[PDB]
Amino acid sequence: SDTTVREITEWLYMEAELLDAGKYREWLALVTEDLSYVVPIRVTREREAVTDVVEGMTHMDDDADSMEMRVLRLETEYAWAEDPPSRSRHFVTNVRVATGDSEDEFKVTSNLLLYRTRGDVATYDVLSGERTDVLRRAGDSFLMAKRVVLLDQTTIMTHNLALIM
Amino acid sequence: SDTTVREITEWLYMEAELLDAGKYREWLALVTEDLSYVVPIRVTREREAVTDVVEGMTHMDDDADSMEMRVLRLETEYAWAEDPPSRSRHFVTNVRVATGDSEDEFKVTSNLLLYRTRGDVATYDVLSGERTDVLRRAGDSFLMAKRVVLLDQTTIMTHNLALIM
Amino acid sequence: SDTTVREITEWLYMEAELLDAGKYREWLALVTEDLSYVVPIRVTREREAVTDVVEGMTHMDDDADSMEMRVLRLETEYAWAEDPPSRSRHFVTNVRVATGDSEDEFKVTSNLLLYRTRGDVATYDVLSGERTDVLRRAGDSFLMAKRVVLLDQTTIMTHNLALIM
Amino acid sequence: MLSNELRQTLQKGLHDVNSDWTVPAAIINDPEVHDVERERIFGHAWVFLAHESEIPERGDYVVRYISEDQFIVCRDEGGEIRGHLNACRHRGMQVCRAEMGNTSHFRCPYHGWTYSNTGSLVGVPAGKDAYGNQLKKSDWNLRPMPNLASYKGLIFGSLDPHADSLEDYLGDLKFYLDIVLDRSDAGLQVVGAPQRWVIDANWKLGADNFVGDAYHTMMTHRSMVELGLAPPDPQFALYGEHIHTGHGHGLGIIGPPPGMPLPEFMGLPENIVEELERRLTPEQVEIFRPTAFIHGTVFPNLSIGNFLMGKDHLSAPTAFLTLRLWHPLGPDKMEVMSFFLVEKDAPDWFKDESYKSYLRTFGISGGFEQDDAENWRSITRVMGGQFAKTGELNYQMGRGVLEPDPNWTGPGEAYPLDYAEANQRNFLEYWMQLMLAESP
Amino acid sequence: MLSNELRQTLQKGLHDVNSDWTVPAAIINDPEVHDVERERIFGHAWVFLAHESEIPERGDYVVRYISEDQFIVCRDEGGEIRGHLNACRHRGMQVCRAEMGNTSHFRCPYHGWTYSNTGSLVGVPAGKDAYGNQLKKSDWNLRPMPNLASYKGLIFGSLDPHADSLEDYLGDLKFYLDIVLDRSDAGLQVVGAPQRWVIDANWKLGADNFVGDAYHTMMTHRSMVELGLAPPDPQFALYGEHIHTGHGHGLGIIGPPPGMPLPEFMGLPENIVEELERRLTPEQVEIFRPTAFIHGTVFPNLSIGNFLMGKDHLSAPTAFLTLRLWHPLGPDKMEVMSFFLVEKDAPDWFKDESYKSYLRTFGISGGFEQDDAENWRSITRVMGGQFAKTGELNYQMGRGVLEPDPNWTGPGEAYPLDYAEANQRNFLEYWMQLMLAESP
Amino acid sequence: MLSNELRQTLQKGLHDVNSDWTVPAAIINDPEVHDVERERIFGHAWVFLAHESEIPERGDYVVRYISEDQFIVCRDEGGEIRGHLNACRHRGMQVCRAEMGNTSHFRCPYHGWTYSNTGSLVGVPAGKDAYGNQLKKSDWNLRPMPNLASYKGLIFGSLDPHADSLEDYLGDLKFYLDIVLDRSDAGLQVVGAPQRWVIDANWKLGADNFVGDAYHTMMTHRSMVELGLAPPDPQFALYGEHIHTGHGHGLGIIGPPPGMPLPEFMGLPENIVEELERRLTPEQVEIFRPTAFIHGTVFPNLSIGNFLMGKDHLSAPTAFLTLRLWHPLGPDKMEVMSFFLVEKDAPDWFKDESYKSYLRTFGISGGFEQDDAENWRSITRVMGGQFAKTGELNYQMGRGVLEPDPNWTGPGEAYPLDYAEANQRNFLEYWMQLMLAESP
Ligand SMILES: c1ccc2[nH]ccc2c1
Ligand SMILES: c1ccc2[nH]ccc2c1
Ligand SMILES: c1ccc2[nH]ccc2c1
Ligand code: FES
Ligand code: FES
Ligand code: FES
Ligand SMILES: [Fe+3]
Ligand SMILES: [Fe+3]
Ligand SMILES: [Fe+3]
Repeated sequence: SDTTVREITEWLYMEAELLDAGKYREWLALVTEDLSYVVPIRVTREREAVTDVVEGMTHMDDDADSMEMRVLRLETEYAWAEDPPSRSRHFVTNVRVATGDSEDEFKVTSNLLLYRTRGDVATYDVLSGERTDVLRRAGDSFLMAKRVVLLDQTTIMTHNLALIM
Repeated sequence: SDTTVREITEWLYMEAELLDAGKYREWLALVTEDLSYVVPIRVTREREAVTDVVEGMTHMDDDADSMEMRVLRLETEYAWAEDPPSRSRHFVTNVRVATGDSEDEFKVTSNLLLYRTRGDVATYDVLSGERTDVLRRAGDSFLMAKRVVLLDQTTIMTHNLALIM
Repeated sequence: SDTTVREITEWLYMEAELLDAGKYREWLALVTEDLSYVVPIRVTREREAVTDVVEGMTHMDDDADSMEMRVLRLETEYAWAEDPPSRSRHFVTNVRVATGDSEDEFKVTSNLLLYRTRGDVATYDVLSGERTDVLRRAGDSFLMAKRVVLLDQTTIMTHNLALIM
Repeated sequence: MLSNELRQTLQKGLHDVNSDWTVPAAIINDPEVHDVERERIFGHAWVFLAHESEIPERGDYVVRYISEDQFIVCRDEGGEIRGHLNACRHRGMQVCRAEMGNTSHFRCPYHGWTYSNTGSLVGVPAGKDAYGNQLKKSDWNLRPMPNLASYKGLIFGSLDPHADSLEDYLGDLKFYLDIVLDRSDAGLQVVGAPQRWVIDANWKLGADNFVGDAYHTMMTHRSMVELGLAPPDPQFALYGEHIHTGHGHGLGIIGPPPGMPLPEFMGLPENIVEELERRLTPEQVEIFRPTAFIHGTVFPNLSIGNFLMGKDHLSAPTAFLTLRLWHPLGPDKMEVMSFFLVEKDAPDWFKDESYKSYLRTFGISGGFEQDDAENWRSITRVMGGQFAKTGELNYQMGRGVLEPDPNWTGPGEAYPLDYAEANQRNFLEYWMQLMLAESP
Repeated sequence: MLSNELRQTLQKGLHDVNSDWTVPAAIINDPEVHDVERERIFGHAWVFLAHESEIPERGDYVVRYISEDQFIVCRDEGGEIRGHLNACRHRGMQVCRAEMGNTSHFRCPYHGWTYSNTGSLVGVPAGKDAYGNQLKKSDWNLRPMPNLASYKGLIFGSLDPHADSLEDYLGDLKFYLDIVLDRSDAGLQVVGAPQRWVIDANWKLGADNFVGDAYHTMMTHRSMVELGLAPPDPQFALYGEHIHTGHGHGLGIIGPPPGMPLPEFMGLPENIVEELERRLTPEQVEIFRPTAFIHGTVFPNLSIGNFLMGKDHLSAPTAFLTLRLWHPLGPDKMEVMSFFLVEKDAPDWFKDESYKSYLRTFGISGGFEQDDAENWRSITRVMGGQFAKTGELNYQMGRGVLEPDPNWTGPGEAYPLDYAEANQRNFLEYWMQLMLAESP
Repeated sequence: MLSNELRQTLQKGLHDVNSDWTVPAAIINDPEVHDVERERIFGHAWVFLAHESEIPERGDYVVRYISEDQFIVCRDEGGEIRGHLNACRHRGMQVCRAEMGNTSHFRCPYHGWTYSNTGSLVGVPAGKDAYGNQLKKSDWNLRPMPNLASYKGLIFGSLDPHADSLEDYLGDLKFYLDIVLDRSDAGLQVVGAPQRWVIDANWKLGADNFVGDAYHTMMTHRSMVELGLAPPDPQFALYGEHIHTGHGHGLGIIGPPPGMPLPEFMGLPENIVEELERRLTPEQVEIFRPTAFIHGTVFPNLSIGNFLMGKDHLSAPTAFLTLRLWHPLGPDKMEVMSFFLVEKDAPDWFKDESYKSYLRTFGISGGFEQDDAENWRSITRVMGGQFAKTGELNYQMGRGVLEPDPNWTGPGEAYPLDYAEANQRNFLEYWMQLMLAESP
């Protein structure tokens, strides 16, 4: 690819920079009208078994309307889960860019280490996962058509998933 | 930018490589005579409120003389806080290079996850923050004019800030 | 180097992608018949003292035959230490590529943060280290001649080293 | 070991729960309360484990808990429901280290003792060589969960062998469980797997929330009231009912205002309201005809939620069922295990629409439940200091106004509105009764 | 609930602290000592919370602690200082989840109970609808901190309502607090916010360090002796004074050698030494004329540091004030909350220079304090095994040499040098007296 | 402090360990058991610390533990072995913060008290200035490890001054320790440093494994049976011997089948079997001639492993010695400290080959031990709930078949196979005896 790597990689850093800054509405300018943002459930199974990932159920399964509600909720001044806001850092590493099912689409895989902290108590949360995105072209930048955050946990180590990954 | 990205990015990895290797004196050859290395204090406030960051007070606010004292201290053989030295890893991720206020200056933003360990006990510390640098040109490499390590914590989860970030 | 950076970097991400996916046999197609995969032991010593790293003893010291045994063990259906498999994430950051002792060899240094989780319990393990590799050229890709995983711990914070780093 | 100070404050509370209508705050975040609660409440009461539709065929198992105790809940090769303790008889290793699956046998990794999913030890490696056939297998089978029973799908378990049968324990609540579980011929189904996550909040706070807290909808879920996903009328719960039973149980039913027209029954598919009209008592159907929210807890830590709610700010509401465990991890920690159930014979369109109403409102990432988890986790924080544990929780809503409903057509003590805390007081009363009980 | 073994070793210690001049080592890292300490020391003593200059205008609040108890410390709309407990009266939720701010009201997120910053419950949602006006608000206001009082700016708090007034509790120390707090007309100010961080060390070790440990300057802060930031003369503390009061307090004053000339007063601005000459007792001014370091603790866990020190290896020393809390998180954990105070009317140049002397020497990243935190955290580690808790801490400095100063012009028991540990022994004596006290 | 419930279940177990041949399961993961165990077992028994070859020259030290207590184990400048407590006499700071090294003196960082590696305090900064020479140094030396003794290299330590000499404590086991430690003139050597890592498993489970668990080789190490690194014959242990002593010790010897030819002695170098033939009792050599696996524990938490095993699936087996500590960190945590020893005078080729047989099989990344760590860590998990602690561990192997060997030529109670659990039962019996002991 090259230079599309430089451009997708810097998109993923700008997306993270918006998310850790609390600018969710500005983040929503990314994403596509047919967005699919899903966070699968995982369960401990043996190596033999076909798969780890639960089918039919999810931690978060948004389209663009439902994702717009999620941001709409946070723009209200009664979003207690985040109204003294979290301190998050999205650590986007291991970026792997590869061509898409169509032209101008790219399957963009990253490793995420989300670091979450909540107000003055001396504890922190760490979510580790792998996002598998589909970045469409839109103008001289990209738009997110789909994301699958597959976390490295079965029992999730945060009290809620109020942060976008 | 390009290629200036490749050069600032590998600067930031070499800087980290010097810091995790204990070579603080060698690190001080970077930094500028008008250096400003600051680590702001943060408090939980609501989304509404203007800002998170405390004004007037800091965790660390060094210029070049004060920073030279900090390295001078560690070159002595009675720097107990680090004389059986820590094991640190500076995880520099999400590097975003952008043009400066002047020519030959660049605003260099990275995400840091500092991992700290101290001698045989089965515990570790993790500092997570975002450094906002200003890298000047000096010859065929760069020199650091300013850094602002803004950590994702209000109550700091380490017993002291004896490591440079 | 350049472009060899883009290629070694994406090698290290693909290697990680194979390791977190449990494809250890496929990973063994990398590595070289004179492979040396070593994980040194560390002890707290003072700054003065010559070195941190224990000589003569190791946490893991494989050549290609011994490494093939390690993958062979996991391909059997009685590898209890991993047979309900771990969830791991290999966070490869701070990649520094530099020319080798020979031609077509490169000394490839990365920072690793291994995140490990084991089945339903609400606890996680984190290994932090620095790998110093030697990547040989083989065709239009690379092969791993040697690795030294030097972890930032003296007392290791996992119950066993059943995961390749 | 109840200490002298805890006994005294439990007794003072048992007095105040019916007279002052408050409860001692020391009961939320105490290491001492928690350890006593391990035996007194969770060591006797009927705790939920799995739903029968999680394990349909032979061999299917799930690994579930009563407090720290890990139990394989499975359907053995003879077809029956079993609840084995997940600890080998030899040296006490986990015979099963997955959380879900399907297996005929359970081979223990340590020495090799193979168990059927039936429970009985079938094979000991080196029978002649080591033991010389002198090992009697029948005496070394996976400890059966002392008391095991299901109610219309719901597999409850109890650690006390001399405890009331599960049917007696649920008692008059069975009437209300039925309107939620017994609506269709094919039964309810658990879709996929529960969401399992860790809140840093004492379990009783979530359990307290579902028994009868509709009052909170307006402040904590104010964000959702603004988006049109929660009832905008500040007196929406007043069109409701406040029922409770003995054994600490209790629920709350809310329907729509007299004018506001909402489909009869929660808008459930044409094909299942036909089945519910004949499957449920003629009275039960009339209670369910207008209802739009049903929220309750089946004592210890299982809560039911049957809410008519929207999947986003632009969609009409559709109904969803959710069962959830407030699993106690410590004094200031729980693990939510939130299930989502739907009628088997319901159309795929409704199965899909009902699941998106659950997801976007309740569960780990819900717009409703994420604010609930922030409130509970903060109550627990502050309720962990000594000056705070001195104070008291106020449950005085309705004092000198709560008149039992003469017109109510179902069992238990009902009140003719949903702004009440008589459910939560009764829940804590049984909590306290079981706490002090020197003899079960 | 003060076990038999702990009572005995506390009594044996109370005997040894004045006779052998040692203290039992079991008092540093014990889970049992800690829990008893929660009630005995922190449940009665006067703990520091905020400085009045942190909350100047109406509405301004800070959230501060006595042990695990979280208290809003604020200036209500009437102008007065309030210390509310940060737990709602309804279900005990955090009414405020920031650590600092300015608000007129405190709306509780759970159900909506709005409180004034005054304390009194002003609004209950659904007053008529839920409670039917039968809710009396006046009885459900934010629990006032039992005892609340300020001393020359310092807002102290106590959990015991039958305890000595703050003025009586400080007692004869007030004389020395004055030379630090009462120097100027406009008062002292806390700049910005405290540094808050977590050391893995028992709190008493930092508290022990400030009461009278100038002796340590030379080995632990040897790094700084080599750079010229610490006094190079091995007997620098000998030109000093070792004062203590009852109630465990105590301090230590060091000035420069007879020859060595240092500006009168710590070199404080011309305009504030003019104000300090008239504001303080003619005797107090003469004690402060030569001084260069004042280090003490106001019993439980508040420590004062007034040190004349340099901002780096090339700058002349400038004075700084610091108040710090050694907040107890557990047996082997504390949270330092280190404040920096400067006179309001001091020039901006001195305000900036004084702040950089603090930063580079004390606080989280200081060259001095970072070594202090390493020593405390390592004492705690090893003092956590059984064979170690058997031993004893040695406080024998001056045994058969300490003669009280006949020439000292201030209250309390003074000694004519700063190489002594009579301050630290008295600190632990009061610690032990409070520990055993069956009745306060 | 044994509580009433724990005393009763310990007594019930002491009864069952010889009669029913079971043991109460409550002894694996209890916070109460663990605290009692701290004094009763580790506060009295003889715990291993270091090997004399880790500290060959003068000044060499290692930092080792008895439970939470940190001890410098070193060779002072006079040549002798010292075991100092690693806590200063002044304020109890770590006088040494490395884990290994070589130093003549130990300067404490806090105040400066310098100690010789000999133990005695040699220098107190400000002797005249602070203390006025009134400080007697001799009374303030690093507390000597109450009881310190070595056995043929093995530096054991004990916290009880009135306890049996290390020689008497080992008792009849000395006979078997010899065949492992006393084989060559120059002695055994610890190579490099131990692997130190954290398993989340109670320590007794590893200790229980080595005393006499060869039975497990086949299921848990089945992976290794398939690769040809473990004995393929399901009755390979039957050609073995099940020895134990008093004081809880015990081991297990396995040799090859009558047909299968393996080199005499473990294939040890020509030059060391010559030295072992004359160094050991003529009987001892005959026990060692056929042996291929020796596995045992020296009571508390030290385990020996002398296994003839391959470095990979394509190499012929070579012998390796390993000592390992199961250091107790908490009820459900231990820290393995696994050493690897080899004869000093053994050829480099064998030193290298022996080390690779250890690495690839046992230790942190071994193909064998990594499965052992998974089994122990899972037993501990499930053995941490109340219904599980109610059950019992089964130790019934051989009940009504175990006949002591009349033909055995070594001390202690031997059985003529290795498929037995009479070692493990005796290990737990001594464990329980020490537990109940009101007087040592
Ligand atoms: C809507 C209405 C009332 C309720 N009680 C508990 C949850 C819930 C949702
Ligand atoms: C300088 C001199 C003496 C001291 N005592 C405590 C801190 C401090 C600094
Ligand atoms: C091989 C044979 C028997 C054993 N007992 C313990 C470890 C071990 C290895
Ligand atoms: S503990 Fe299960 S077979 Fe041994
Ligand atoms: S908990 Fe504060 S309003 Fe109910
Ligand atoms: S504590 Fe060691 S010198 Fe003071
Ligand atoms: Fe809610
Ligand atoms: Fe100091
Ligand atoms: Fe084994």
